[PDB]
Amino acid sequence: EYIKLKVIGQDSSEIHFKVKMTTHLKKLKESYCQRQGVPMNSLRFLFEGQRIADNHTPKELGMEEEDVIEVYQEQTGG
Amino acid sequence: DNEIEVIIVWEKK
Repeated sequence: EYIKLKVIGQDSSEIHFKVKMTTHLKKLKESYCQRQGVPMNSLRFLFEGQRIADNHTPKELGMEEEDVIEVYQEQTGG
Repeated sequence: DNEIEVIIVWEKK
């Protein structure tokens, strides 16, 4: 039912997440943004190295338990 | 609970 998603930020800010395999990852993104005070865009989440779709869900990633997700501050060239 | 449900609670070391 619930999977362990380790959302580790880039400033030692770690948070444990419990998400259902039926619910989308869009709500997971909303939970982290409201509990961290950062616009939905500002960041970026990754898995298996590759980026994460906004409509994604373990339904597609087959993410087992204890999995990990990386978040990177969003940026662009100059 | 009914539609969507996500529980988030960490613990510091």
